[PDB]
Parts: sequence; structure tokens; C-alpha cells
Amino acid sequence: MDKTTFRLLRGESNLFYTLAKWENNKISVELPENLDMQSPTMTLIYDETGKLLWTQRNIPWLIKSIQPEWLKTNGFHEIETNVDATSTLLSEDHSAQEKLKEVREDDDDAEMTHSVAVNIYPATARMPQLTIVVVDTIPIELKRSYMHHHHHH
Amino acid sequence: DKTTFRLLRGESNLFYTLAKWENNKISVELPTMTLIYDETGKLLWTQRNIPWLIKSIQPEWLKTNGFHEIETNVDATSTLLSEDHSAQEKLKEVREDDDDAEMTHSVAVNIYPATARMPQLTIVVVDTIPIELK
Amino acid sequence: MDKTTFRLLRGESNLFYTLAKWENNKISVELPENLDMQSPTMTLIYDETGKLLWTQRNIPWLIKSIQPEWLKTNGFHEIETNVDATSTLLSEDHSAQEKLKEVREDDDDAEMTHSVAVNIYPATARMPQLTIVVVDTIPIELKRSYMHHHHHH
Amino acid sequence: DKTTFRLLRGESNLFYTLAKWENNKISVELPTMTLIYDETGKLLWTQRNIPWLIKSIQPEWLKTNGFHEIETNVDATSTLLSEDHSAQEKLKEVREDDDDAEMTHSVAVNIYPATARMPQLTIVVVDTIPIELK
Ligand SMILES: [Ca+2]
Ligand SMILES: [Ca+2]
Ligand SMILES: [Ca+2]
Ligand SMILES: [Ca+2]
Ligand SMILES: [Ca+2]
Ligand SMILES: [Ca+2]
Ligand SMILES: [Ca+2]
Repeated sequence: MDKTTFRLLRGESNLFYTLAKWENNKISVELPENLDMQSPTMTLIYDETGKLLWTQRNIPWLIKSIQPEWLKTNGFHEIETNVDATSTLLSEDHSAQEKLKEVREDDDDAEMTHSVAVNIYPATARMPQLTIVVVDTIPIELKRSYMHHHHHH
Repeated sequence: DKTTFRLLRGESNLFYTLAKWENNKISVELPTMTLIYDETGKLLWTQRNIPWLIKSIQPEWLKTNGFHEIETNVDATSTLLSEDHSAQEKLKEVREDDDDAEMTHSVAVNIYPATARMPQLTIVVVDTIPIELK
Repeated sequence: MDKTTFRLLRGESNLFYTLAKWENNKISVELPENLDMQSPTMTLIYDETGKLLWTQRNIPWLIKSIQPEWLKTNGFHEIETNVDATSTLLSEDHSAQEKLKEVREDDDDAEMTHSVAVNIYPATARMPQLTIVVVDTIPIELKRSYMHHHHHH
Repeated sequence: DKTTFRLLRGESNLFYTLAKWENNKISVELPTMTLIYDETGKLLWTQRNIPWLIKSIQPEWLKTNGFHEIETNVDATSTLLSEDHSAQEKLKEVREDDDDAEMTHSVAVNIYPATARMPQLTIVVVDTIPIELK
């Protein structure tokens, strides 16, 4: 797979693991000091059952896109969606919203694909088994600023 | 049988009267056990949480009004009824006769067409005393 | 369902599919070389209509037991019958005939259950749609050589 | 849907008839392409020798019977079919519009239980005309 993607999603998953606390049979997440940019990712936290315990943003369509089968192993997946749903996942002021505006006019039946990483953190003395799902919010279709063209001379 | 039909259908109609659809979710209030399903075949309400009974109800049975049979063992039929029900002594003899005995139980399905107030309800009623004790 | 039963009945069904030829608006089945054990199964072959095209053995009662609604999808069913009818499905020399003899004295009116498997083979260039039904001739009640007993100590 | 199922499954069954297991190895005698695998997930025979198609077949798809899709570009779908195949003029039009157009092809996986004759065969069948020309 793409290496930058692996670094970003796994890194974010691990980071959330370090910020999660378990108190009163409930998960909370610390907002850390000195965090310099907002990651273009959305994190979900599940227990061993598949019950959603913590969700970073309430996107009801995306939570349903996450298949129960995915939650049982460490792996990578993709969710195919449309341009109106991808604009949901990004802040209204993020500069990819303008890229999505230009996709809408060129072809509003344009499909967008989001990477999804699942990682399982085994139960430890003061924390149960946490399954963390991180979604990349910028679709693969818009990663690049240009497309190579094959010229022969 | 005529008598068994009157018993299971009347019981199914009684729960149709008691069922109320509010906030997009069923709400019932109050020798049979009754389960209620929706048009997709999902289970909306059960009179008692018995996981073996639920499973034995074949989902094809729900597409139609019809009368069926559900086979289980004497230990499960005995754990269906109250701990000091009248028929425990009768099922005790058939157990000491044959520990692995086979009980079968009658099952009525009936579909209630949708209405302004409430959607299609499919109601499944199990006779909790088997046909072996009749 | 039981995994041995699935493999037995589907395997036999596919086998019969490979051995079927369609000639002169009629089905025939090859008897293959080097066929070691004989499956303890009875196969029926039907056309898209529900008309019987080929039966492995003519057992009127069992052919009438195959409900026409079964023929419309791929699925597994069961036929509840009695000991005398089950003896009709097995060769007189097969060793479960003596198990059937021992049931017939232990309990007069014992019920026997046979598994049944329906698989549809779509029409191909040289063959119309074929619906094959395989019956397991050993009833489930006699599958096992013993019954576990729950001992506590 | 229904029409493509009859086509891809009929084809997969046809290759099951044509498959023979001799000397502990497979041998098949002879608009789709068919691949045949073993129980472990390894590929035992393919009707062509196209590396991108072989890879696009996700190894999880092999554990069950089911129907999938595989996406590739218009140039790879054009190179899949014969040089002067019927629908090349159609795909030439889609290239002239969008050089990098996206085509998607239907895939059918099917498992054939082991047998005295041969072991479990898993048979995968690609429709070589994409769903965009339907
Ligand atoms: Ca997806
Ligand atoms: Ca543009
Ligand atoms: Ca795509
Ligand atoms: Ca005995
Ligand atoms: Ca029985
Ligand atoms: Ca019975
Ligand atoms: Ca697509």
C-alpha cells in the first residue's frame, strides 16, 4: 500500500491509544498540549463486542460504512462514496472543499474513496481491548496536484 | 386441530390488540409464548427471551399465515414452563423413561396488514405444552 | 449445517452434473471408470419446469416427497419418514439395514430423517438448466455409533 | 444481477466438468476468463496469463461463494479482449473522451467440494466486457 497513508493512519491510531483513558467503565480521550495541526482523519474507538465507545465526529453514514467483519482483525480497507458525502467529512474551510467543488461541476457522479485502518490494542492491567479505526478524510482521488502524462520524443 | 387453532390464533389476535406503534418502535404491555416480527423478518418483541425457540422459527414461515411444528427435547420443554407447572410430573415420567425424548410444539403464524397507525405485524405463537401430552 | 453432509451431497450433485449428457432432447448419465465406493445417496435430475428427467432409483414415495417449491432455489431440506421406508432407500446388503432392524424392535414407530440438497446448474451452450436433487440415504438418526453421556465428577 | 449470474456460473461449472486431477496436479482441456485455485488460496490454472487480473482477485474472496467487482482502466480492458474484437470501437470512443476512464468487471467465485476424484476447487470467472457497456 501507499506508505504515507500507512504512516498517517497507524500513527494517528497509536496516538489516540496513548490519549485514551478508561474510567467509570467509559472511554475518554485527552486533548494534548502543543498539537500543531489538525490531522485530516476521523477516529472511532470500539470494544471487543463491536460497540462504538467513542467517535470523533458524528457522521452517521460513515459509522455504518465500517463493516463488523473489519473490526475482528488488524487491516486496511476502503469506503467508496460520493462527493457530497466526502464534503461532510472535511471542515467547511479546508482547501480540499474547493477541489471537491471543481469535481462536482466536471462530473457530480464522481466516486471518492477513503482509506480506513483498523488496529487492535490488547487488554492491559488498567484498560480493556481497544479497537481503533482511523479514516483518512481526503479521498485518494484528490491526493495529487497533477496527473503524469506519457510523452514520447 | 380445531381447538388448538382457536387457542393460538385468539392469543395472536389478543397481542395484536395490545401492540402499540409509537416513536417508530413496537410496545406491547400486559400456556403460550408469543413473538412479534416485522415485514423484513426481524424480531421486534418477544414474550420471553428463549434463544432456542427463536431460532427454530424458520424465517420462511413468516412470509405466510400458516401452522407449523417445532421439535425439541424434554429438558427444554420442561424449562419452557413454570418451575411448579402442572405438567412437570408428566414430563418427569417421560424423562425417567427416555432422557433423550422428543417433544414437538405447535406454532401459528399470522400476518396483520399495515394501517395508518401501524405497519405490517407478523405474530408467531408457540403452544408451550407439546402435542405428546394431549 | 453439518459439514460432512454439505460436502457429501453437493459433491455428489456436481459429480452428476459432470456425468450428464443431453442428447436427442433427453438426459443420460455416464458411469465413470475407477469409481471406488458408491455414495450412499440417491440423485434425481429435473428440468426448469419441475419435470423429472432422470432418477437414479424409482422410489415413488421419495419422488413425491420432493416438494415442487424446493426445486426453485438452491437449498437444503429434510424428509421425515419411518423405518420401513428408509430400508427401501438402502441396498439389502448395506450394514445399516441391521441398525434399522435394531430400531424396529426398540421402537416400533421410530421416525427417520433424510437430508436433501437442491442445486441449479444454469443453461450452457450444450445443456439446458439442470436442477439436481441428492438425497442422503442414511438417516440422521443413525449417523453416529454412540451418544455422549454427561458425567459430572 | 440475474443475467450475468447465469453466464459466469454456467461458465465456472463448465470448467469444473473440464477439470481433471491426474498425478496430483490439475489439467483443463479446451467473453470471460476463468481461473482455478486450491483450498490454500494458490492458483493452479488460468485461461490467460494476465498479471493485473490475477492480482485484483482478492484472496479473501476465495473463502466463500460470492459476486464481486474489479476496477481497471480503459486501456487494460481493451488489451484484455482480442485485437479486432467487436467492442474495441466502443472502448476507443471512451478513450477519446477520457484517456484514463474507469472500467469495472464483474467477478464470480465458486467452491466445488472435494470428491474421491479431486479435491476442493475454487473457480473464479471474470466478465471481460465491463458493466459500462451494458
Ligand atoms: Ca467499501
Ligand atoms: Ca477540470
Ligand atoms: Ca474508482
Ligand atoms: Ca438399543
Ligand atoms: Ca424427530
Ligand atoms: Ca415428528
Ligand atoms: Ca466504480
